[PDB]
Amino acid sequence: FQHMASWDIFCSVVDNYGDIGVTWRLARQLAAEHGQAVRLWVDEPQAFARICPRADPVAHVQCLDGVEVRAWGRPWAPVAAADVVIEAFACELPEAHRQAMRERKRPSLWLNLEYLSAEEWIGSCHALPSLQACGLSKYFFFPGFREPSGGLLREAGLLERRRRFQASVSAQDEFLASLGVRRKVGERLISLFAYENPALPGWLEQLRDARQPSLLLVPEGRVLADVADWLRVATLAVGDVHVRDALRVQVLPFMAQDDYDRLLWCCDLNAVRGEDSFVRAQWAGRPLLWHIYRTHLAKLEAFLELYCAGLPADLAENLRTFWLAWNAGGGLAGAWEGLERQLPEWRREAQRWADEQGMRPDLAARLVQFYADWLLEHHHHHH
Ligand SMILES: Cc1cn([C@H]2C[C@H](O)[C@@H](COP(=O)(O)OP(=O)(O)O)O2)c(=O)[nH]c1=O
Repeated sequence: FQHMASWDIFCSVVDNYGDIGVTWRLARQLAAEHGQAVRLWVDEPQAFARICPRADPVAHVQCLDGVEVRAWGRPWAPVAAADVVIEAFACELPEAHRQAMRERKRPSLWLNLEYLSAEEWIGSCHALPSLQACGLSKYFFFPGFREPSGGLLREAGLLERRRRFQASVSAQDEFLASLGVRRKVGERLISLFAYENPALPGWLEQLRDARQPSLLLVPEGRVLADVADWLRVATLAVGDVHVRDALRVQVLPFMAQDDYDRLLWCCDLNAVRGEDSFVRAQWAGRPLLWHIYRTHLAKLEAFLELYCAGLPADLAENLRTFWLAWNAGGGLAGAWEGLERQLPEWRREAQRWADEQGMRPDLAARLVQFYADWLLEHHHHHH
């Protein structure tokens, strides 16, 4: 015997990949690490196929890594509701599903999974119940970088695996070779995952004109047209390499989520965006550059306050200036010169940040614990 609860996770893909990226990561961890029964409902199967190449985008139901991945139909096909229903990022549940949740002898626990924020105020709202009209309550679940919050997604054993990988030159060289990448001695490795960014050509010129060489690895995506314009090339295809003095640019394929982790683990600096890659870059224990797509400023400044609190003043000031300019479309010159000379110290601090965050109970564990305490309380039992 083993305790098993069922989970419905609802995901509406509006733009980009992090909403399915985060809910898929969570779904897989609930199934694989906690032995839960998980249904992940996705309204756009093509997005899911991008982050999970094993998936069949035309199938209405399929089982991947123990998760039952199901197409969110229009119109909605009525099904029974799980023990827990997660409404990710306020995507709005099907009406018939709310009826099914309330008809159960034990009504479904209804959670709203929120976007991640370092803003202090989310602590006052984490786990807040909200009575709905139908008589069910939902609970807001706010991931966060400090307590109280719902924590951060982090797989069992992740940092131990990351440390072993980064300690093995051969493991890194083998992984990079599988992408067609061969680092040169003394060449700094930078990954670029961003939105369209008018600050990019100014940074590329600084990488081109530097004393030390850089290899810029660009998974296919938005920013590639911007890079192609800066390179003055009409086409940029997977596998293409272009050299501009101290800067080498190489186009990567858009790879599976786990392979993208390994890329982040190889690089000396990871430019990332959104929500999931933002956190994966932190688990990589390496310098990072975060692109939020434009009321984004509150989240950016709040994270900088927390992330910079442990850095030396000069590193903190250059990091903040660069990140703000990176998200404001220009003004990177003085920031990058000063920031580049501090990358070794920043790397040591990034490792410490990852280790400290790694001591906090991870988000999936907190979610499973939330259900356990809620269930016991629902039956007026001790804990
Ligand atoms: C660059 C890249 C990202 N990803 C994944 C990482 C993340 O889970 C997802 C991107 O989500 P995220 O980082 O939150 O940003 P956005 O919402 O703007 O897309 O895409 C891959 O699976 N392969 C890749 O090659």
